[PDB]
Amino acid sequence: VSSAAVQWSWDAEFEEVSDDSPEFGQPEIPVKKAQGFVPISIEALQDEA
Amino acid sequence: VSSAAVQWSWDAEFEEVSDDSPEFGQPEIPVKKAQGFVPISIEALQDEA
Repeated sequence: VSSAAVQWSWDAEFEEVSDDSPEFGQPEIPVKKAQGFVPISIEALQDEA
Repeated sequence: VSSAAVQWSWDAEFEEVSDDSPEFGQPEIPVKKAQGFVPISIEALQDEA
């Protein structure tokens, strides 16, 4: 969650106050996948050191 | 022996994987020879200092 800052103002005497509610947002991050595959033969797996 | 790395990929959900078998090689360094000759007389060995 991220938000902005309250916006003040210069006001006189006996003067109402503006509505200064800040606004919020939501960043998002998905998760992805990566893969690699290496085959091998039985002969190679038993002979190669 | 010399080879390379394995190339990965960014696959999705329910996606096949590619054949990523690395390839090898052999560097060979034959050994060779050098030669050098100088004959001398029997007399000089006794005379020339």
